Amino acid sequence: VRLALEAEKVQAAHQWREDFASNEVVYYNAKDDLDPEKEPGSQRIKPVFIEDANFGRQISYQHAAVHIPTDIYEGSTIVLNELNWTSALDEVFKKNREEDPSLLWQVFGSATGLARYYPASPWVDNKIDLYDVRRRPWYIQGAASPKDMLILVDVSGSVSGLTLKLIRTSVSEMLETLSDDDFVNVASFNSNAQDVSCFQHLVQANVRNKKVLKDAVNNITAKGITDYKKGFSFAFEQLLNYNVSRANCNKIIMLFTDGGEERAQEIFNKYNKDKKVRVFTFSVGQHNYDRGPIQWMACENKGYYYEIPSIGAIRINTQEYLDVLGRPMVLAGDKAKQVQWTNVYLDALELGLVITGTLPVFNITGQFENKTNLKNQLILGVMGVDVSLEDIKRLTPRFTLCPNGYYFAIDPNGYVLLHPNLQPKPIGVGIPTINSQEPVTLDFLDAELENDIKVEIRNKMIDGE
Amino acid sequence: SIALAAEDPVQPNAPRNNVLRYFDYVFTGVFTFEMVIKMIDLGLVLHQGAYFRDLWNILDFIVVSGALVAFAFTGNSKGKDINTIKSLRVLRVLRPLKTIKRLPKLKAVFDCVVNSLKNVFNILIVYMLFMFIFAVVAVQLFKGKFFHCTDESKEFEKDCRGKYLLYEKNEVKARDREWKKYEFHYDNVLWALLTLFTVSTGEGWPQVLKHSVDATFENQGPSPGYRMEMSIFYVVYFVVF
Amino acid sequence: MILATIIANCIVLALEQHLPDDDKTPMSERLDDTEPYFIGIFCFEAGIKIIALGFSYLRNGWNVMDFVVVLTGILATVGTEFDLRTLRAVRVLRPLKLVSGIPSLQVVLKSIMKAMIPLLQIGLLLFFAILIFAIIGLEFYMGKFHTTCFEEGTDDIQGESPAPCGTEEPARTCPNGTKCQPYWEGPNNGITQFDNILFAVLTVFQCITMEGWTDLLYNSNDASGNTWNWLYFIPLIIIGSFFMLNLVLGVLSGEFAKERERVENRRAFLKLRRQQQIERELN
Amino acid sequence: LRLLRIFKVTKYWASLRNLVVSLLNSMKSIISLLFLLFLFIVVFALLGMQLFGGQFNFDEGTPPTNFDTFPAAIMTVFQILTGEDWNEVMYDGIKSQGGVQGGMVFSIYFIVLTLFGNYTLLNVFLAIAVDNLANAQELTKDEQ
Amino acid sequence: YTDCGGVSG
Amino acid sequence: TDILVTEFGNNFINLSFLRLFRAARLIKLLRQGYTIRILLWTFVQSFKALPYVCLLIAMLFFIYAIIGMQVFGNIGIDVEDEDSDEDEFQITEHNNFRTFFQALMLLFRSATGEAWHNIMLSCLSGKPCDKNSGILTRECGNEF
Ligand SMILES: CCCCCCCCCCCCCCCCCC(=O)OC[C@H](COP(=O)(O)OCCN)OC(=O)CCCCCCCCCCCCCCCCC
Ligand SMILES: *[C@@H]1O[C@H](CO)[C@@H](O[C@@H]2O[C@H](CO)[C@@H](O[C@@H]3O[C@H](CO)[C@@H](O)[C@H](O)[C@H]3NC(C)=O)[C@H](O)[C@H]2NC(C)=O)[C@H](O)[C@H]1NC(C)=O
Ligand SMILES: CCCCCCCCCC(=O)OC[C@H](COP(=O)([O-])OC[C@H](N)C(=O)O)OC(=O)CCCCCCCCC
Ligand SMILES: CC(C)CCC[C@@H](C)[C@H]1CC[C@H]2[C@@H]3CC=C4C[C@@H](OC(=O)CCC(=O)O)CC[C@]4(C)[C@H]3CC[C@]12C
Ligand SMILES: CC(C)CCC[C@@H](C)[C@H]1CC[C@H]2[C@@H]3CC=C4C[C@@H](OC(=O)CCC(=O)O)CC[C@]4(C)[C@H]3CC[C@]12C
Ligand SMILES: *[C@@H]1O[C@H](CO)[C@@H](O[C@@H]2O[C@H](CO)[C@@H](O)[C@H](O)[C@H]2NC(C)=O)[C@H](O)[C@H]1NC(C)=O
Ligand SMILES: CC(C)CCC[C@@H](C)[C@H]1CC[C@H]2[C@@H]3CC=C4C[C@@H](O)CC[C@]4(C)[C@H]3CC[C@]12C
Ligand SMILES: CC(C)CCC[C@@H](C)[C@H]1CC[C@H]2[C@@H]3CC=C4C[C@@H](O)CC[C@]4(C)[C@H]3CC[C@]12C
Ligand SMILES: CC(C)CCC[C@@H](C)[C@H]1CC[C@H]2[C@@H]3CC=C4C[C@@H](O)CC[C@]4(C)[C@H]3CC[C@]12C
Ligand SMILES: CC(C)CCC[C@@H](C)[C@H]1CC[C@H]2[C@@H]3CC=C4C[C@@H](O)CC[C@]4(C)[C@H]3CC[C@]12C
Ligand SMILES: *[C@@H]1O[C@H](CO)[C@@H](O)[C@H](O)[C@H]1NC(C)=O
Ligand SMILES: [Ca+2]
Ligand SMILES: [Ca+2]
Repeated sequence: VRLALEAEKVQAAHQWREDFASNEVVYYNAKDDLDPEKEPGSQRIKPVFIEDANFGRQISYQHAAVHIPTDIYEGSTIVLNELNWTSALDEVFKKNREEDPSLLWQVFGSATGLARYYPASPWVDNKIDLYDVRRRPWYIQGAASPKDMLILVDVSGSVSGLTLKLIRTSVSEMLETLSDDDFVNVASFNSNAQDVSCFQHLVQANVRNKKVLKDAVNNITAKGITDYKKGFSFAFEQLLNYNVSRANCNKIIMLFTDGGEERAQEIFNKYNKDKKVRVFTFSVGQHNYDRGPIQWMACENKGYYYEIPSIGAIRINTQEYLDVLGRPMVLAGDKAKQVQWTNVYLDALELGLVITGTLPVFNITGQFENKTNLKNQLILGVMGVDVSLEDIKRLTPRFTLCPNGYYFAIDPNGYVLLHPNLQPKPIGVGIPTINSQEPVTLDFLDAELENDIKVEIRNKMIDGE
Repeated sequence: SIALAAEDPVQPNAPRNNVLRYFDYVFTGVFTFEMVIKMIDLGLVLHQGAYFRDLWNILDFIVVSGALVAFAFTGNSKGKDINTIKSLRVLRVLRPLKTIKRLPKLKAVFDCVVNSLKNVFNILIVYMLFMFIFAVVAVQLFKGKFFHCTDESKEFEKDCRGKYLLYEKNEVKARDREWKKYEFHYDNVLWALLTLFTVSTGEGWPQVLKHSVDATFENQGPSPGYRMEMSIFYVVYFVVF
Repeated sequence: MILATIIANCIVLALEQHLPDDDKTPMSERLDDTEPYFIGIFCFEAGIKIIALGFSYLRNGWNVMDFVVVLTGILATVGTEFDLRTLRAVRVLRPLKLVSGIPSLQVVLKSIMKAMIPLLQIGLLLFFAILIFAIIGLEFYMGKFHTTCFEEGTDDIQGESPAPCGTEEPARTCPNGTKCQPYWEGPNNGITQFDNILFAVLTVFQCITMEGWTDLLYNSNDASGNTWNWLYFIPLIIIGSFFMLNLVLGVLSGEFAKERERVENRRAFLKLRRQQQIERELN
Repeated sequence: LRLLRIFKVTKYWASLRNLVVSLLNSMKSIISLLFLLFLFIVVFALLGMQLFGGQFNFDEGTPPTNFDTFPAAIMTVFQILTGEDWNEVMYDGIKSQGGVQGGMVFSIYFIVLTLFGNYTLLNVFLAIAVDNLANAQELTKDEQ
Repeated sequence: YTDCGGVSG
Repeated sequence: TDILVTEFGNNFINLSFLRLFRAARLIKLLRQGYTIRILLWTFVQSFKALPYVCLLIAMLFFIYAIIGMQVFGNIGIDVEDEDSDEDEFQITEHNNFRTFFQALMLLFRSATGEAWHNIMLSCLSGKPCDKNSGILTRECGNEF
């Protein structure tokens, strides 16, 4: 809470400089060689790391470290400005660490890609870094609300070749940005729509349903003549099925195609006339088709338009839609600022099993005076603090109990926060094929022998009794 | 001539070059004697049939004087200037040409080649004028538009800094972004003339066509299929020249 | 009107876009239904000409071309049995009906072809040279390009740019962690090789066109050393590309010289010279 | 182009003027030749569209020298006629219908195209050059 | 919802 | 002789040039092509008549090969880049200037007109030198 308040105020007080002298922003960059013996506006810090058995790594309490992924340049005017204004977060980092000496990490994900964590430690050691703070599960949890996503893949003849491979990879990467609270189904349509996999209505994005969808997408072949009015009339109908369980909010449609001629006004006027379903249109591949109807489709219905001409753009274009989804919660005001705890997952910096509390940081530039609200509808980032499962285990002593006795905790989804059977290993998703990022989610019924009484007990604990 | 073909370019201190140096001394001495005797007979004071009236004599003088000057410079301290002795060594290649005058039939072929040059001179002037016009037009159309980036996703120069991920088959490699110019461009009249000569010879002109049809604007990265109408320029060039 | 119909049909053919698999643009579906009108107009023209001329229709080659185009089109259109698209390929010849319409283009083609006839004897020489060099290459370079630097532990290509290798000093030795194992696909995905007499002929022709022949020289140098491959490749170029060009130039120059002194050309030149004298005197 | 008037003060004006006059006299016979060449290019482009067409959508991307659209077909046929990198286009065309296994019969298209194009271009342009230059020379000699 | 993207590209 | 060498076995392989004598039976077929034989014989006789015209070209090749040897002879070929940039690194172990025969081969390849511009770009200034040259800086290659 206090970190978010300070970050909001510091952003409110910032001035958008453009001319940066060679030494105006000072930071560590958390990825530089400690012994270079040697930039456009930045001056590096040579810090001192001694040791800390609480982390196992070598850390510095004097300042925070900044991680900037490989793709994003660190000399851009959009990155230098944040590297300047986020420098005020170090004082609050130190204050929190001195008030509670048991704090492990205090990360501030940013909408541009950089992450600032207080204990200055070098990043994880072809060793190329594909880490992006805007795709981690805690950031995704804290940047939007549970979704009802229905990916609509174009499988006509024209998407054959490179376009099909790019579409498959993009769909897989989009599926990777989904939590257990999110429900997703993947459909396809050349001339008549059909479900890509055995699922027919909607499935929650577990680690297994996602693999099923990914395999079914990778089995897709392209043949036929595009018919938008039969694919959208199918997507909107599977978004109306209420016999099954769903997140029941943020009903969004993903259209993966190349380009066309039909805008299908009748289908939208028939199904979505009050505009309760968002539409995101993707123009995948390198071609010269008419990218006109899909932009209008993403404009008339709430949504945004993306272009994926290569493998590099896949990650950013698939991750960007959270920025669009985040507008209602920031417009809600100081009511969406609720701390949410993620599922148990292996820490990126190798602390083992942890859970992160997430608080969104809103844009309050010109809040006092009602002048500017156009760009205030996008989040600045997500704050995050990590608590290790070792702390929760220490809060529950077991040596007064018999060895057969133990403690366990259940979240609403039914996964175990604490359990003796739970181990720091990724969940097995299937038989290993011949020739850490995923959350560790183990159900209560999958950690012990399933019994009739243990299901009723699980339901009662989920209800909160 | 045979000795010039046996030197080792790679290793200056090779055992064969040391031996060939003395052959060079002997040949230079023989040529000095031949030149000095020809000077004695022909003379220097405006005899109107003297040495320096016929071009071949000037060529022989250049060869021998270059040899002697090269021997002179290495007289003391060779490390001061090595390019100087290198160029004078390169000057030795004119020895094969010293047989055109000495073989009457070879001179009768060289004169035929010269007449062939003389007959087509005016058409050559017209050809150069037309190619100059085409080069100027190409400069106007494609001036500064032949800039690209190592990362294709970045259009401008300011964006092409840092590192980008090169997604190769089965391996992902991190490389640097560079704002490079194309190998054959149209920046001034000389570059345009060179590029048009390369196109006329037929080598690599499809790449030039692709670069021309992908040219968007000055100081901006290419966009595929932007201006496909530029193919008419290269069609007309091929039809004409 | 027949010429206008031919031009319109050419435009329609030039306004068609092809998409992979079975995809079709909306405009293509509209364009496809205009074929009945064109084939009906052509059928009407053929019918009226044959009934009025009382077939000498097939005597003229242009009328034969129009007639065969008409029959191919009407057979392709009527009856979708076996889904014949090979009879859709005949439509490319319809642009050539413009020459049939315009006699001047017929005269110009006659002028081109008459001069082009002497080159058949040069083509026979080219074919014989290609055959001899293909036989020699097949006898010497048989199956030598199916051995690359395979991985040590597994039968996988070491890199993404395979090249021929050998198992001795004269050839190209593989790196320390690789070995030469048989049956690599070959250069240019196996299209360029000396395996049959057909691959040999195609390869020799490609070398004759002075395209990619240094790639073959380098591949053969890697496969079996560089000592003797030049004696096969450089004389191939010299005999089949420069000598043949010289023969073609000589024959064409002789044909043009003989053509100039014909009676019609002489009369035209005399007319031009007299007109130029008149213009000088007028000036 | 007005700098070509400087040739008047030299003795080379007669031959150049006669060449220009001969070129302008047989200007219909040059337009007809160019039109027939264009017609043959169009026919071969249409044939290439029918045979290969949209089948050049390989997994690594559609090559720039494709037969998808009519302008692209014309460009590709022109490049084959000039003889530059025609073997690469032949390789792509063979690869489109299978490969070396069951697509080697499509090399006839490229063989015929290049073989006819080289010698037809040579004939069509050398005939023009020789005829006009000979006429210019004869006019110059006769006027002198 | 005026930032739809097409206009800004 | 080829058959006896084959049936002998082992020994020395005696290469395969004897099989060129096997393949050379096609030349006997020229005794029936009266027009073809006359054409070939006339052009060969004309080529033999002019020995010095074919010597001027040899002299040109010799001079340019020597100039290339003395100017671009020490360019290093051992370096291969991560991508190898085939377009610009055209000076390799097959297309170098290191000896007279390799220089002549490069000149002939350029005369045939096959990526000569890439070789010209590769021979420019600023390229790494060879290890045995004696120069420890990237100062090999000229703007010439
Ligand atoms: C219309 C008119 C048509 C006229 C047609 C005229 C055609 C002439 C074309 C040239 C003919 C010779 C072609 C030579 C190709 C050699 C290819 C080769 O691989 O040679 C190397 C090879 C040794 O490699 P290895 O792997 O051990 O054995 C391979 C056998 N499968 O094999 C060897 O050991 C070498 C085999 C001998 C090759 C050359 C024999 C000499 C032929 C000409 C001699 C000229 C005088 C000498 C000049 C050069 C002196 C170095
Ligand atoms: C974004 O970058 C700016 C450049 O570093 C920072 O703005 C500068 O902060 C300096 C703090 O040291 C100021 O220096 C002092 O300011 C006082 C006024 O209070 C003046 O007496 C002096 O200029 C100076 N003296 C002291 C006490 O050191 C700079 O005036 C100020 N201005 C500039 C150069 O832009 C911001 O700090 C930074 N933003 C954030 C949020 O950190
Ligand atoms: C100043 C006057 C210059 C006149 C030059 C000769 C002009 C007449 C020759 C001619 O028109 O024939 C053209 C013929 C077509 O061959 P091509 O189209 O297959 O060329 C392929 C191309 N070069 C490549 O490899 O990429 O073959 C050629 O391309 C000609 C071969 C090169 C020129 C002649 C040999 C010189 C090199 C030994
Ligand atoms: C075609 C006409 C102009 C005559 C041919 C001239 C060249 C092609 C010949 C003539 C003498 C030859 C040279 C004679 C001897 C040698 C030494 C020979 O031995 C070596 O390997 C180098 C010596 C060493 O290792 O010390 C290598 C080839 C070479 C340079 C020869 C290369 C080719 C040369 C220059
Ligand atoms: C022997 C000579 C007389 C024949 C040469 C053929 C020309 C008449 C052809 C060959 C290439 C053609 C061009 C290829 C490409 C284009 C772009 C295209 O125009 C567009 O803007 C299309 C947009 C796109 O394709 O993306 C169609 C016209 C044009 C100039 C074409 C016009 C006709 C051209 C010049
Ligand atoms: C399940 O959903 C389907 C459509 O998603 C609906 O089907 C109805 O089923 C009931 C009885 O099974 C029948 O009245 C009709 O077949 C359907 N109702 C309609 C369309 O009038 C229905 O919402 C759900 N089915 C059930 C079991 O109630
Ligand atoms: C100059 C005249 C004779 C022309 C003939 C040159 C040839 C045939 C002769 C002249 C000088 C000779 C070289 C002289 C010295 C050496 C060093 C020795 O360790 C290897 C042979 C080698 C490299 C000789 C090779 C052959 C050679 C190059
Ligand atoms: C014969 C002499 C006069 C040569 C002059 C004619 C040349 C320079 C002219 C004739 C036709 C011209 C082209 C005609 C149309 C276009 C399309 C335009 O959007 C860009 C320029 C471009 C591509 C022109 C470039 C210059 C051009 C090729
Ligand atoms: C000043 C210029 C002409 C230098 C000479 C360059 C030579 C190598 C160039 C220029 C003229 C060119 C040829 C002229 C004629 C033809 C025939 C035609 O079918 C294709 C183009 C083609 C193949 C050209 C390619 C190679 C060529 C001979
Ligand atoms: C007949 C020839 C020699 C006359 C033409 C001269 C021009 C075109 C050429 C020939 C010699 C060349 C020079 C030779 C050597 C060098 C050294 C190099 O590091 C920079 C360029 C420079 C200085 C060249 C510039 C261009 C140059 C002056
Ligand atoms: C390469 O060969 C040399 C031979 O001595 C050896 O030292 C080196 O270890 C080899 N590399 C491998 C992979 O064995
Ligand atoms: Ca489609
Ligand atoms: Ca080529």
